[PDB]
Amino acid sequence: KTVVVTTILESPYVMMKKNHEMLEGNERYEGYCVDLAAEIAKHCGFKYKLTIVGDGKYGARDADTKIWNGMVGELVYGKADIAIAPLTITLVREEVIDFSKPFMSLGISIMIKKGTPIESAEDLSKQTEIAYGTLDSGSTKEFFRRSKIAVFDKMWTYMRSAEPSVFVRTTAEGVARVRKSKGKYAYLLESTMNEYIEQRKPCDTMKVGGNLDSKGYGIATPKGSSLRNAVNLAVLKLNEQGLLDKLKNKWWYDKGEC
Amino acid sequence: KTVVVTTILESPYVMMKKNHEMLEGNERYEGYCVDLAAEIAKHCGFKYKLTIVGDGKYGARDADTKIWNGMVGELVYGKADIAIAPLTITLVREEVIDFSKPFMSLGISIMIKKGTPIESAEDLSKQTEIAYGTLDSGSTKEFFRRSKIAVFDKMWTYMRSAEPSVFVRTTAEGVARVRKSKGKYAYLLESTMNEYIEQRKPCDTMKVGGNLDSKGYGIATPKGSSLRNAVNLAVLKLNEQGLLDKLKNKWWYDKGEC
Ligand SMILES: CC(C)(C)c1ccc(C2=CC=CN3CCS(=O)(=O)N=C23)cc1
Ligand SMILES: N[C@@H](CCC(=O)O)C(=O)O
Ligand SMILES: N[C@@H](CCC(=O)O)C(=O)O
Repeated sequence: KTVVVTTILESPYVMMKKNHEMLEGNERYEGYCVDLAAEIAKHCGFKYKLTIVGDGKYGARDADTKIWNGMVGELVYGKADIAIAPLTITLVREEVIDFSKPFMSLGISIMIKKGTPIESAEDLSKQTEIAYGTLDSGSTKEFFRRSKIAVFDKMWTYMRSAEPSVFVRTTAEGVARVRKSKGKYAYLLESTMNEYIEQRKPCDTMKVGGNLDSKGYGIATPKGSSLRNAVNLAVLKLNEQGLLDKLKNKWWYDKGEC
Repeated sequence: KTVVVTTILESPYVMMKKNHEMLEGNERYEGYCVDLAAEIAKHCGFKYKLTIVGDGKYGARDADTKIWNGMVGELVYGKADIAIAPLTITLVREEVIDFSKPFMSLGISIMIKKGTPIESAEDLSKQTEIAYGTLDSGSTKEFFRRSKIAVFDKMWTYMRSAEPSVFVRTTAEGVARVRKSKGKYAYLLESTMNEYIEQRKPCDTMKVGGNLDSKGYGIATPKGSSLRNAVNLAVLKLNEQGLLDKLKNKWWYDKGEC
């Protein structure tokens, strides 16, 4: 049986090939997670179909309806068999889906337009001239909503009521808002994506300060999946071979434009 | 029932208190993993007994007998219920025990005596004047034994036949060898331990170069354990609260002395 993979268009994890219009099926896509999916499938002995999550989201439980959206919802409601994506391992997600051991580390980080007078989360929290926000329906927004740490809770109180809205629907939208806001918007996003974007033309953004937390991305399966064990061992093998490190270098720094 | 915890004397994870002779049971010990054990036990609702692994080893399958030693052996053969220690998550261990998601990240790293003319693994591999080695019966030795990467395989070929032996029984022994060898021994160990020792008097050692790999420590349970799920969720909760970060700062840098 074909394993249905849910994933998300997020550079450099999954991207449309320039010539995608000329291609069919899995061959339309390229990136770190496209390469990882091929390796996991080879090691576990399955055939698969890459599908892009219909709503373009990572996944959160909707405030009103209590229904999971994004890739998490695709797994919870039986629409996909596995998620191979930069999907953060969290407690509330582990209650409803399984994760492999992590394939990549990350932490929440700050993106600024170059020259913005901000060095830290504390700096952001102590001012309002420079607006700041996060992606909707993902782990970064939930980090601020749940944090008991004074600085991060102060940031949440500001973000949740800021006008106009500081939240964005996609990473690309956060990046565009940093680039177009003349230093007046800073974006909170994962260090992996921040570091990729810092390498991309026109190299007008950068990561500042330390990471706010430390966590990982994992390959997720629905509870009860027969794939769980083999997928986990395959991630460990690919790490131990240095293949995950090779893929990070390939997609972050061999594509590097500054 | 009392949960029997296997752990290892490895600073700053588990250390004898200065006044341990005056104390009984769990109260004899202090450190990051002592604090972590108390938190995991509280969150999972169990009472526990800290025990120090009899052979002082992390764990490997003996070449001759194929019997697991160290903390891994304590779990495999039913002597302990859980390992709470800086125990690296590896494929061959995941086949025989379970691990939580990681509670800390690390990579293999190089420790030198200050002023040693070495900056990288490649530098070590291209010379023999400065001897270099690893801990026995752990994940670092196995990394070199199994590596297909040219520089690391060259290092393995040298280490496995070097005279006198470059391998040590405990981290303390590797550190002592670096300190007493006047620059003529470099020690390959995890970045966590390397960074701790760089802060300790007399501040005569340091970490050089990048990490050789990227991996994690996990809390381990024997296959079939009823503790597996609750332990994993407790690690995720402690991470999400910032408690793991607080404990790292407590044991590495709040008592650090350079
Ligand atoms: C949550 C923290 C503690 C920050 C963490 C620790 C380690 C990793 C990790 C990164 C890359 C590869 N691997 C291999 C599987 S692993 O050993 O389970 N962990 C990793 C990620 C996050
Ligand atoms: N990796 C995140 C999405 C990005 C973010 O929230 O910053 C998730 O799995 O929700
Ligand atoms: N953490 C390692 C021990 C230290 C090392 O091998 O450098 C293990 O679990 O085997």
